Amino acid sequence: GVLTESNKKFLPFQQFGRDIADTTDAVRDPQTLEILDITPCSFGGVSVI
Amino acid sequence: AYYVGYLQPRTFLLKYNENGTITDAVDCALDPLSETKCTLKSFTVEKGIYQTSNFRVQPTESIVRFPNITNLCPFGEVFNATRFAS
Amino acid sequence: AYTNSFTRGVYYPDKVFRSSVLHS
Ligand SMILES: *[C@@H]1O[C@H](CO)[C@@H](O)[C@H](O)[C@H]1NC(C)=O
Ligand SMILES: *[C@@H]1O[C@H](CO)[C@@H](O)[C@H](O)[C@H]1NC(C)=O
Repeated sequence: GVLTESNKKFLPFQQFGRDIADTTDAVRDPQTLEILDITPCSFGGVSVI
Repeated sequence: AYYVGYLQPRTFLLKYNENGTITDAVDCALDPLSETKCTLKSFTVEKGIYQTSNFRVQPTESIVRFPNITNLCPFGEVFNATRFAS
Repeated sequence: AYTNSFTRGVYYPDKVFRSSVLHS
């Protein structure tokens, strides 16, 4: 995926997050201890005209 | 003065706030309304009728039966006989 | 003496962040 500076705040005991069906939307790195959000990079279909 | 309670294996429905904290919870085997909320997976229910679970009568004991008589067998005349061979 | 615990005794069952999600 593509990492971005997350805006949501974590309580001091979580490690990551998800929204629906184990889709990990956030994570904290084990060294800098900064909260990052994860979203997939763009994909789609191709059509010929 | 202190209070002491106990824990049992129940099921709970938790409503997470936008900031991430838990703001409301619903027990799942407290009231029929609780089961309705669990099955609907929501904290609010509108008018209507909803199927929540199933009712099954469980068996009480077991019974085994077999032919009335028992065909009897010569052990009584083989063991308790008058004379045996050499 | 006995008392009714109204709705207390709820904690965070896991260490996973969530937001605006109804989870069972
Ligand atoms: C890991 O070590 C680096 C420097 O060695 C430090 O800047 C960082 O805060 C440390 N992180 C943790 C989680 O210990
Ligand atoms: C979430 O936290 C922020 C920062 O403390 C606060 O301003 C906001 O009111 C909170 N939102 C709720 C719904 O409590």
